[PDB]
Amino acid sequence: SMSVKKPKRDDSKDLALCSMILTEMETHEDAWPFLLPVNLKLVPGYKKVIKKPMDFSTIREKLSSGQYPNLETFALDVRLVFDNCETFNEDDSDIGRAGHNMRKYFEKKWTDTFK
Repeated sequence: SMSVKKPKRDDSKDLALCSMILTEMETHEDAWPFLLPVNLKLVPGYKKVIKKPMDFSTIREKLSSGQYPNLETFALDVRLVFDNCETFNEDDSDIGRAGHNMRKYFEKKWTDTFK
């Protein structure tokens, strides 16, 4: 509350450290369904169903231009990628599987870097 603060967590490396996690997600072999925005002209259903499209290249541009206010907002957009994937793709499909793999991959790196 006013003039009463928990001790200050060092957040000065968060930008850099999110950038690293993102490079690792970009270079994973199962990243291909998530590297670019889904083409809304060419994928029937996507535009109406997926209220908030997200992908790695949009996260990268947001990160590079100071549109993430803190590390939690960055994690929300990475998880939105995978939530979107699960909404639109059967679990037993190459894309369905890639999404589960990438989310496991992300969550581990997140815990090891920040928790």
